[PDB]
Amino acid sequence: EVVNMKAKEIIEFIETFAPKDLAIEGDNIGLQVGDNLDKEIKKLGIALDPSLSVIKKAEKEGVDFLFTHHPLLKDPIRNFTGVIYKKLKILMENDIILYSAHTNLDICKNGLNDALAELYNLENPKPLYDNGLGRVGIFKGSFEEFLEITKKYIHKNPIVVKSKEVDDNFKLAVLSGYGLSQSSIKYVAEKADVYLSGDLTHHSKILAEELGLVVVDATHYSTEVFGLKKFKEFLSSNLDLEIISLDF
Amino acid sequence: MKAKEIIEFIETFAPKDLAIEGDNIGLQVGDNLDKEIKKLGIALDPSLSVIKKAEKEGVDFLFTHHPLLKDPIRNFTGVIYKKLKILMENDIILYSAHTNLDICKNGLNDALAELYNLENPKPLYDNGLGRVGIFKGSFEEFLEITKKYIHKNPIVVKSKEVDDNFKLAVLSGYGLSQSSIKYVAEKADVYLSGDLTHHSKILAEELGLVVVDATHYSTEVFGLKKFKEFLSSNLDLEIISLDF
Amino acid sequence: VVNMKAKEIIEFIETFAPKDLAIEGDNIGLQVGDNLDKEIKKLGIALDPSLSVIKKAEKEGVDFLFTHHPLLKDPIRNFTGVIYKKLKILMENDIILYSAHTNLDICKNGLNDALAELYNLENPKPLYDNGLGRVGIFKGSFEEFLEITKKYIHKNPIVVKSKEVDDNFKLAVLSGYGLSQSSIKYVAEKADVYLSGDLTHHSKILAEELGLVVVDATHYSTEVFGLKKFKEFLSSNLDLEIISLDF
Amino acid sequence: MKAKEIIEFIETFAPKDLAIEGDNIGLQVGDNLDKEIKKLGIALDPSLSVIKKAEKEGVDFLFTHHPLLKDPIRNFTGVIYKKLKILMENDIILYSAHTNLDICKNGLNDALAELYNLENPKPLYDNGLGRVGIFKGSFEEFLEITKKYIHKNPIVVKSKEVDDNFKLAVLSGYGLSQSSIKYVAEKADVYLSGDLTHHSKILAEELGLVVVDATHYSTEVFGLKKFKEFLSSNLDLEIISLDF
Amino acid sequence: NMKAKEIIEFIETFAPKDLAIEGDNIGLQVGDNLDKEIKKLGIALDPSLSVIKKAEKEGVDFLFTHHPLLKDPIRNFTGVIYKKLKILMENDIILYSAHTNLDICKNGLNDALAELYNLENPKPLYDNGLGRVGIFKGSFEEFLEITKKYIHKNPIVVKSKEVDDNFKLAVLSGYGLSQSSIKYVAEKADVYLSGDLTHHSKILAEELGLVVVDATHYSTEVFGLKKFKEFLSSNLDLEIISLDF
Amino acid sequence: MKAKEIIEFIETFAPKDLAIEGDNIGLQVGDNLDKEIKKLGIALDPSLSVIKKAEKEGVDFLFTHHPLLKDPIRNFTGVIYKKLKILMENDIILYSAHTNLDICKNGLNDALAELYNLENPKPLYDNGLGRVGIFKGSFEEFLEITKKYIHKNPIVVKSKEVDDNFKLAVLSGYGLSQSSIKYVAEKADVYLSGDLTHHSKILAEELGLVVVDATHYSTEVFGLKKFKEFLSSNLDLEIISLDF
Ligand SMILES: [Fe+2]
Ligand SMILES: [Fe+2]
Ligand SMILES: [Fe+2]
Ligand SMILES: [Fe+2]
Ligand SMILES: [Fe+2]
Ligand SMILES: [Fe+2]
Repeated sequence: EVVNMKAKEIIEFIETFAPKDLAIEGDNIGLQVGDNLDKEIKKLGIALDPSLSVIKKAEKEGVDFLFTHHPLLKDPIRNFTGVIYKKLKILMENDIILYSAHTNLDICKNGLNDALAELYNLENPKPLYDNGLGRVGIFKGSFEEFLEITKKYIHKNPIVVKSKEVDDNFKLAVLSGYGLSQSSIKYVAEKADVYLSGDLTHHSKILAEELGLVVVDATHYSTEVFGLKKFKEFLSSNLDLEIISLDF
Repeated sequence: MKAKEIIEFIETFAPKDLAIEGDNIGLQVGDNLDKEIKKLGIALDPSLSVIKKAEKEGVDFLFTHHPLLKDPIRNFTGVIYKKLKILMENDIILYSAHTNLDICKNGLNDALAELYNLENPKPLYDNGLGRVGIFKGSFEEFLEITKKYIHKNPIVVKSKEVDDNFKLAVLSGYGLSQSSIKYVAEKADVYLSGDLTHHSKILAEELGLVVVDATHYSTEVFGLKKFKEFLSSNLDLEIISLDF
Repeated sequence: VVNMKAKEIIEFIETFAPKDLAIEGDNIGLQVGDNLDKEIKKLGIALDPSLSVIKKAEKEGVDFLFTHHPLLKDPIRNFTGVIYKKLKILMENDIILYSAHTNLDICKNGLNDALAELYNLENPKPLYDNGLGRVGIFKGSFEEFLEITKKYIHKNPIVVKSKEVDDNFKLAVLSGYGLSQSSIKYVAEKADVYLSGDLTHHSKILAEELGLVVVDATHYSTEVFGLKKFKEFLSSNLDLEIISLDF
Repeated sequence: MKAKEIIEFIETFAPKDLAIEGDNIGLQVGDNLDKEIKKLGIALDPSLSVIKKAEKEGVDFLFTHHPLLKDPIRNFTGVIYKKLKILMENDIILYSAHTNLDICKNGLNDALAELYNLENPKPLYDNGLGRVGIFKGSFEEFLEITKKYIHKNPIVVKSKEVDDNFKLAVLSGYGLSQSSIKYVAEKADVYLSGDLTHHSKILAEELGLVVVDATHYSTEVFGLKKFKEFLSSNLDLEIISLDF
Repeated sequence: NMKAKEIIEFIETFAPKDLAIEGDNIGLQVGDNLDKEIKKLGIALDPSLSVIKKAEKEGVDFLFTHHPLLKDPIRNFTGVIYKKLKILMENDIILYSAHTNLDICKNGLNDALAELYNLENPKPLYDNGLGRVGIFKGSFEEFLEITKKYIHKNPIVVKSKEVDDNFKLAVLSGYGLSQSSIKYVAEKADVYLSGDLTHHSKILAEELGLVVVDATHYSTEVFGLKKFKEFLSSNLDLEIISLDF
Repeated sequence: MKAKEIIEFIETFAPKDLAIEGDNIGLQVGDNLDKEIKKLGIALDPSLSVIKKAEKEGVDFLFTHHPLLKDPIRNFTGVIYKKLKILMENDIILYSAHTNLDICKNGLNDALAELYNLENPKPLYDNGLGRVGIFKGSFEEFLEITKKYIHKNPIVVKSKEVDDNFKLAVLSGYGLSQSSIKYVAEKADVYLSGDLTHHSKILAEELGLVVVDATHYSTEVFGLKKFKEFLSSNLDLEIISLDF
């Protein structure tokens, strides 16, 4: 039986899986665009980004509730022109609800970071940061086995900054999305031998090389979508509601 | 005519660089400025009911004196959702001239200064806000003009007696903050503006500045009506007012 | 009827309205004064430490001047004009000036409680986290609420009738200036009717959009109501001549 | 020649007041600038491996494009300790020209502009960073030049089709921040720079700005080689490159 | 008799208020009516309590001080500041200050020092106009002797290096010996004459080889303030006394 | 002994979490802490001449009371260059216990308190800085103690007469800021500290607080000598003093 749900029921279910208070300070989570949460929902769409093409695709596929991992806006605005105008207009004239679980989806049990920790079967995993982001533990295997898993399940040509030789049973840190800032490299260099994340840039590569931290950039997109598919299939398994993905 | 032409006409009258630092002037809501405009609506406030009225009257371009938002947001729920939904669904352009319309020649403050026929008028503040000059008449005559053209029942804080030919300061809108009262007490005998509150009243009494609160609304709408008729004289376009 | 030392008056007042109830940054306590052993024959109560109030205190032989509002919110480092004239009257007459501001707003039976008890609010709770204001159910009609306002607070209150109000509605009260834009947004989530003072245009417009009915009974009157209660509380307990200056 | 003479030559080419606000340009590590210099080393980064190589090759004056530290410190441990110790015990001078070398005439951004032979080039930002102008040719010809001279396999974010004689913006190093994307989208059809990340890619696609990431390293090293060759041509001094 | 506002325009002609550095609390400290007639003007370095007590005792009407009454703003009046204001207000004594505008102006406190040492072709030491620097045409010992004879009998000398004749001398009246000041002046001079030396600044001067002479905050200012006092006495028909010097 | 063992011993005496907020305590300069230590040097200040003397005397672990840098830097030239070059090329560890050594039991302030035999001593400030208590004797006896054990000719600001059995506050180093004078005036009759300047002197006189400046150096070196003898008594290690 596939059935219609009210928006508020979907939201309460998502927030049971990924409570809002797990979100780190200042993260723009929750209702992005919407008014009435009693709205009946026929079709739930899941996306990584609330991009313009995702929102156009939501309109085309008759999506009533659009879930995105990333918030619509990180920085507040007071004028509505260009792209943000095009996006809000499509959402508002179609009364499409836009809702986000961001770092709360990263941090929660079986969330985006746990999905990575489980894929690599990390021994005794711990949160990588104090705020609960990322996971770290021992990878029980060779660097090459880790690489093959990375290539088979996450991304084919990952960038490897092979700063040093890596022995079997090494400490592996994972962080879905963008974990490769300079300050993150410095912090993680103390906690792990290998750091798997996304969005490598030049100064961070150089730093990783100086510190002997092996960094694997399997992209921002892929390291999050892996967990986001698990999330989608979790929702499909529990809600009798048509659910589609839009940018994955 | 097209929206960008209405906008260039307004910005010729009241240039954007006249706005004080940080004022959210210009385009509030809109994308295509080549859009043809049949009906222009003028409002003091971009309130929910004003926006509902614009939609109802087939307004294509909504001009307001106050910006839609002072403080930036990153979620769209409740009232702002309702306002944006009406504007966006109908492609109604929302555009504002705020302090640039206060400050410019023949703008809202010049309108008050001209109503009272101020002798040798000067900007009240360095940034160009407000006007001050001599009111060539008695206090009571100043009051009669106020009641006849701006507001029938102004609040008068009669901190001292006012002799004929006094210095009168005007500031359309909200000019009655505590720091304004202190500043204007040095420059004028009588201060005509809006939105008086308790502490500013006490302060004016202490300083001996006579303050006349003819309301925020009326002291702006007077000049805003002049602006509307100016637009009507120059633009071949249906132009209506929505909250005045 | 007898004379008291200033510090005895201060201790009685701070027993009623403890300083630690004051919100962050509030300039409460001693405003102007040195020696607190000074004997006090006449205590004067005022809402504002205005220039005319201070002149009246001098004229009536007030030794201890209590005001609800602090003399200064913003600190200064030059003493001219009005503040010069005021300090000179206080110092030349050695008049002690002391204030209870938000600690008097927040304390039990203080300015906000006075309003809550006046409207007989059912199960009142603090309106804001810092303890400012009160909110609860008004057991009656909107009309009965307005009459109480007109009978006890202010004759012609401004009413922003943003929506219809049914009997037994949620009423929020806040003595003084509670009508800022951010207050309207916050209180709109908590009550049907908001009674406070000092309404200005943008707040009025905002209240209308949110459906919050706003009643402006003025800054002065919504505080003086409780300030009269305070004055009577002092008179019942202190053997001392006590007058009011701006009410 | 003395270190101060090398410094004066570089600063004549790329004056320090051209550096943007807060940029840590000039002398990074050094004391005596009267010291005579036998071997000058040029590097993009003052990395630990670059500094070690400098010692091994007997470099006494080490020039880098990037400053040693952006953020100030007050403790000396770990990597920064190893770097300072090698520089200090060997009295190797470390000197940087950063954004002043990006902005100056024939500096890193001009070199890109000249490579693409931009028609009527202007600075991309007000502060002088980047260049923008017309590429007199097809997008494919533009790609071919990029592949031959800068990076064999650039990432192309093909947000839209690009017509011949399009507007090309170049910015050596990292010019692909989100605010940079939004800004450059109004000035150019194609944005050539380095260090593309996910949110910026998405933004570029939404805006129709075609972005070509030829890497941070390669888009700087191209001009840094021209700078090296200019030094070699004018200074009677051994000059080597260390990380390129 | 002359009015208070006339004394103020006279002082401000000598030392214009726009010369004061950003944020300096110069001008009218305590007072209302400036049409007030003034019989007796008192000059002081500090508006201290005892200076203000002395002002009342001597019938001073206009109290001029180099230092402002308050640097940091207040919003309560108790203890010492209550006592100072009470004396000024019940006696209607006007309190007025010229602070850095008096340090910086032509023939002001820093120029007074520069002239004492006959500095060859002097320039302002800081961009904002504070201090003076130039060549002292003589030996270090001759410089010390002038210091001992005219400013302070026994200055603290931090002798960080030997000093050759015809050296560069920087002077700054009052407190010029902060750590950031030592670093700055070390680039500009061989010898630094000022007041209020403390331990970290002393160490820093030794490291940089900057010779520092602390002839005290008080003396390096009172020297010029006496010249200022005689300047007023020569031009104003008015009884003028000094209170803490 | 290894460097880390010396550090663990010092931190047992003066725990790092006792330091006031932001105080730059701990490792200033050093990399390898398993290093065995040949000679420990103690200094008040990590000055240039102190560090030179350490090199000359073969000190490999240099302890100072004052941190090397309070304000972080990002360029390394002049004096700081000369200092780091010596520490780094000789691999000399530089470590500081600053306010944690001021506050800890038998630390610098306790040493003063015990010297004057303060009756029933308390911390002067909430954060644990300084000590205050009753001096069981005359002002003159206090002065005689000050002259014999701390500094001959201390500067005395004799703001009022001092009766026997007065309250004495002590603070090793710089305790004579204006806000400290105001604070201590409420708590003691006499304030013993260092680094007096003019405005503080005037302020003390206004408040009637008697202030004795026995100098920054000496009021700390007294306790620092006790600390040195404590280390010498407990560690099988050569220990010398460098600036005292
Ligand atoms: Fe992400
Ligand atoms: Fe307005
Ligand atoms: Fe109030
Ligand atoms: Fe770069
Ligand atoms: Fe001074
Ligand atoms: Fe110290």
